[PDB]
Amino acid sequence: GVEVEWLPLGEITKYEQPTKYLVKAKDYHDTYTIPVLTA
DNA sequence: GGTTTTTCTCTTTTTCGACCTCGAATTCGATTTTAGATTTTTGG
Repeated sequence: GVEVEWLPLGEITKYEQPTKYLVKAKDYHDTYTIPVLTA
């Protein structure tokens, strides 16, 4: 790297809130297939 | 009258209590800008 510049984050970054979910249904066993990914 | 056996309590274990208690994770209402429109006022 010959020329280095620090830049602010939100200048080059699109932030968006989640698309609306109702994913709290009655059974979501391993027979199903989506990856439910949390912290 | 004495000895032995059985039982009862007291000493020590031991196993339960529509629980409970710490880490991890977090959905709805409360509240705010912006999009936008409509109405009113001022200027030409």
